[PDB]
Amino acid sequence: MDLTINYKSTLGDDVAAYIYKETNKPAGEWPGKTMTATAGHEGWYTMHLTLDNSTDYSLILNDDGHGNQLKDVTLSTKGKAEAEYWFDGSLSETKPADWKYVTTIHYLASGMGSTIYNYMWGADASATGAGVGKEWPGGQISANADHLGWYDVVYTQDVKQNFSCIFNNNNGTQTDNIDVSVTSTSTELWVTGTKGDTTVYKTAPDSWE
Repeated sequence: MDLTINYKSTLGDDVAAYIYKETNKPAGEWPGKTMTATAGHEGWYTMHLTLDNSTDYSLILNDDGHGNQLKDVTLSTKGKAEAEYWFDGSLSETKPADWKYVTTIHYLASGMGSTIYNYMWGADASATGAGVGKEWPGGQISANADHLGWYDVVYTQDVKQNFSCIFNNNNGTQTDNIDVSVTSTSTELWVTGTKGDTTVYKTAPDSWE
Protein backbone atom coordinates (compact mmCIF):
# COMPACT_ATOMS: atom_id res chain seq x y z
CA MET A 1 0.00 0.00 0.00
CA ASP A 2 1.02 3.62 -0.55
CA LEU A 3 1.98 5.55 2.59
CA THR A 4 2.27 9.31 3.04
CA ILE A 5 3.30 11.01 6.29
CA ASN A 6 3.19 14.76 6.82
CA TYR A 7 4.94 16.13 9.91
CA LYS A 8 4.85 19.66 11.29
CA SER A 9 8.30 19.74 12.85
CA THR A 10 9.12 20.86 16.37
CA LEU A 11 12.64 19.43 15.96
CA GLY A 12 14.11 21.62 13.23
CA ASP A 13 14.46 21.29 9.46
CA ASP A 14 16.33 17.97 9.49
CA VAL A 15 13.78 15.25 10.24
CA ALA A 16 13.17 11.60 9.37
CA ALA A 17 10.49 8.93 9.71
CA TYR A 18 11.61 5.66 11.29
CA ILE A 19 9.06 2.89 10.75
CA TYR A 20 9.15 -0.58 12.27
CA LYS A 21 7.12 -3.69 13.04
CA GLU A 22 9.15 -6.28 14.94
CA THR A 23 12.37 -6.59 12.91
CA ASN A 24 10.77 -5.27 9.70
CA LYS A 25 11.91 -1.73 8.87
CA PRO A 26 10.07 -0.40 5.76
CA ALA A 27 11.82 3.00 5.80
CA GLY A 28 15.31 1.59 6.32
CA GLU A 29 17.67 1.40 9.28
CA TRP A 30 17.67 4.16 11.90
CA PRO A 31 16.87 7.05 11.48
CA GLY A 32 14.69 5.78 8.62
CA LYS A 33 13.67 7.97 5.68
CA THR A 34 14.34 11.70 5.44
CA MET A 35 11.24 13.89 5.17
CA THR A 36 11.27 16.61 2.51
CA ALA A 37 9.98 20.17 2.98
CA THR A 38 6.31 20.20 2.04
CA ALA A 39 5.63 22.46 -0.93
CA GLY A 40 3.05 25.08 0.02
CA HIS A 41 3.22 24.45 3.77
CA GLU A 42 6.03 26.09 5.75
CA GLY A 43 7.20 24.05 8.73
CA TRP A 44 5.74 20.84 7.30
CA TYR A 45 7.75 17.87 6.01
CA THR A 46 6.57 14.92 3.91
CA MET A 47 7.73 11.41 3.08
CA HIS A 48 6.29 8.72 0.79
CA LEU A 49 6.69 4.96 1.06
CA THR A 50 5.24 1.58 0.07
CA LEU A 51 4.73 -1.25 2.56
CA ASP A 52 3.12 -4.62 3.18
CA ASN A 53 -0.39 -4.09 4.59
CA SER A 54 -0.34 -7.45 6.38
CA THR A 55 0.32 -5.59 9.64
CA ASP A 56 0.29 -2.27 11.45
CA TYR A 57 3.53 -0.36 12.02
CA SER A 58 5.08 1.96 14.60
CA LEU A 59 6.36 5.43 13.70
CA ILE A 60 9.24 7.22 15.44
CA LEU A 61 9.67 10.77 14.15
CA ASN A 62 13.16 12.11 14.83
CA ASP A 63 15.68 14.82 13.97
CA ASP A 64 17.57 12.57 11.56
CA GLY A 65 18.51 10.21 14.39
CA HIS A 66 20.36 12.71 16.57
CA GLY A 67 19.31 14.48 19.77
CA ASN A 68 15.51 14.17 19.56
CA GLN A 69 13.02 11.40 18.77
CA LEU A 70 9.29 11.32 19.45
CA LYS A 71 7.37 8.67 21.37
CA ASP A 72 6.38 5.92 18.96
CA VAL A 73 2.84 6.06 17.56
CA THR A 74 0.94 3.30 15.77
CA LEU A 75 0.07 3.51 12.07
CA SER A 76 -3.19 1.68 11.36
CA THR A 77 -2.09 0.34 7.97
CA LYS A 78 -3.33 -3.25 8.25
CA GLY A 79 -5.64 -4.08 5.36
CA LYS A 80 -5.54 -0.60 3.84
CA ALA A 81 -4.59 0.06 0.22
CA GLU A 82 -3.79 3.72 0.80
CA ALA A 83 -3.10 5.95 3.80
CA GLU A 84 -2.03 9.52 4.53
CA TYR A 85 -1.29 10.93 7.99
CA TRP A 86 -0.75 14.38 9.48
CA PHE A 87 1.23 14.83 12.70
CA ASP A 88 0.86 18.24 14.31
CA GLY A 89 1.31 17.65 18.03
CA SER A 90 -0.39 14.28 17.59
CA LEU A 91 -1.28 11.76 14.87
CA SER A 92 -4.33 12.25 12.64
CA GLU A 93 -5.74 10.89 9.37
CA THR A 94 -7.80 14.03 8.76
CA LYS A 95 -6.59 16.40 6.04
CA PRO A 96 -6.33 20.00 7.27
CA ALA A 97 -8.83 22.40 5.69
CA ASP A 98 -6.34 24.48 3.69
CA TRP A 99 -4.50 21.50 2.16
CA LYS A 100 -4.95 20.84 -1.56
CA TYR A 101 -4.21 17.73 -3.61
CA VAL A 102 -1.06 18.60 -5.56
CA THR A 103 -0.13 16.17 -8.34
CA THR A 104 3.30 16.64 -9.91
CA ILE A 105 4.16 14.92 -13.20
CA HIS A 106 7.62 14.87 -14.79
CA TYR A 107 8.07 14.18 -18.51
CA LEU A 108 11.41 13.35 -20.10
CA ALA A 109 11.42 15.17 -23.43
CA SER A 110 13.73 13.65 -26.04
CA GLY A 111 14.07 14.30 -29.77
CA MET A 112 10.98 16.53 -29.87
CA GLY A 113 12.37 20.03 -29.27
CA SER A 114 12.33 22.37 -26.28
CA THR A 115 8.70 23.53 -26.56
CA ILE A 116 6.58 21.14 -24.50
CA TYR A 117 2.86 21.18 -23.71
CA ASN A 118 0.54 19.25 -21.41
CA TYR A 119 -3.03 18.53 -22.49
CA MET A 120 -5.26 17.45 -19.59
CA TRP A 121 -8.88 16.40 -19.08
CA GLY A 122 -11.07 14.83 -16.40
CA ALA A 123 -9.99 17.00 -13.47
CA ASP A 124 -12.16 18.72 -10.86
CA ALA A 125 -13.47 22.25 -11.44
CA SER A 126 -11.17 23.37 -8.61
CA ALA A 127 -8.17 22.37 -10.73
CA THR A 128 -5.32 24.78 -11.39
CA GLY A 129 -2.35 24.06 -13.66
CA ALA A 130 -0.87 24.67 -17.10
CA GLY A 131 -3.40 22.54 -18.99
CA VAL A 132 -6.53 23.68 -17.12
CA GLY A 133 -8.58 23.86 -19.28
CA LYS A 134 -6.97 24.61 -22.61
CA GLU A 135 -7.70 23.13 -26.02
CA TRP A 136 -4.97 21.25 -27.90
CA PRO A 137 -1.95 21.45 -27.58
CA GLY A 138 -2.87 22.41 -24.00
CA GLY A 139 -0.71 24.48 -21.67
CA GLN A 140 2.99 25.09 -22.25
CA ILE A 141 5.20 23.82 -19.42
CA SER A 142 8.71 24.67 -18.21
CA ALA A 143 11.88 22.60 -17.94
CA ASN A 144 12.92 21.14 -14.60
CA ALA A 145 15.78 23.18 -13.15
CA ASP A 146 17.58 20.28 -11.45
CA HIS A 147 17.00 17.44 -13.92
CA LEU A 148 18.09 17.85 -17.54
CA GLY A 149 15.59 16.99 -20.26
CA TRP A 150 12.66 16.78 -17.84
CA TYR A 151 9.61 19.06 -17.95
CA ASP A 152 7.18 19.56 -15.07
CA VAL A 153 3.42 20.04 -14.82
CA VAL A 154 1.60 20.52 -11.51
CA TYR A 155 -2.15 20.09 -11.09
CA THR A 156 -3.67 21.30 -7.81
CA GLN A 157 -7.22 20.26 -6.87
CA ASP A 158 -9.47 20.76 -3.85
CA VAL A 159 -10.42 17.07 -3.97
CA LYS A 160 -8.72 13.74 -4.68
CA GLN A 161 -9.79 13.50 -8.32
CA ASN A 162 -8.15 11.26 -10.92
CA PHE A 163 -7.48 12.72 -14.36
CA SER A 164 -5.73 12.05 -17.67
CA CYS A 165 -3.20 13.95 -19.78
CA ILE A 166 -0.94 13.96 -22.84
CA PHE A 167 2.52 15.48 -23.27
CA ASN A 168 3.30 16.90 -26.72
CA ASN A 169 5.34 19.45 -28.68
CA ASN A 170 2.42 20.75 -30.76
CA ASN A 171 4.28 19.57 -33.85
CA GLY A 172 3.58 15.87 -34.37
CA THR A 173 5.14 14.17 -31.34
CA GLN A 174 3.05 13.19 -28.32
CA THR A 175 2.69 10.57 -25.59
CA ASP A 176 -0.05 7.97 -25.33
CA ASN A 177 -2.88 8.70 -22.92
CA ILE A 178 -1.61 8.99 -19.35
CA ASP A 179 -4.16 8.04 -16.68
CA VAL A 180 -3.21 9.65 -13.37
CA SER A 181 -4.28 8.04 -10.09
CA VAL A 182 -4.12 10.47 -7.17
CA THR A 183 -2.94 8.59 -4.07
CA SER A 184 -2.14 11.49 -1.72
CA THR A 185 -2.05 15.27 -1.35
CA SER A 186 1.38 15.14 -3.00
CA THR A 187 1.31 12.45 -5.70
CA GLU A 188 4.40 12.35 -7.92
CA LEU A 189 4.86 10.62 -11.29
CA TRP A 190 7.51 10.27 -13.99
CA VAL A 191 6.77 9.71 -17.68
CA THR A 192 9.02 8.69 -20.59
CA GLY A 193 8.66 7.91 -24.28
CA THR A 194 6.14 8.88 -26.95
CA LYS A 195 3.18 7.20 -28.69
CA GLY A 196 3.63 3.43 -28.84
CA ASP A 197 6.09 3.32 -25.95
CA THR A 198 4.89 5.61 -23.16
CA THR A 199 5.91 4.49 -19.66
CA VAL A 200 4.63 5.79 -16.32
CA TYR A 201 6.76 5.40 -13.19
CA LYS A 202 5.46 5.71 -9.62
CA THR A 203 9.07 5.76 -8.42
CA ALA A 204 11.85 7.93 -9.87
CA PRO A 205 13.49 6.03 -12.74
CA ASP A 206 17.25 5.90 -13.33
CA SER A 207 16.98 8.61 -15.98
CA TRP A 208 15.77 11.00 -13.27
CA GLU A 209 19.19 11.22 -11.59
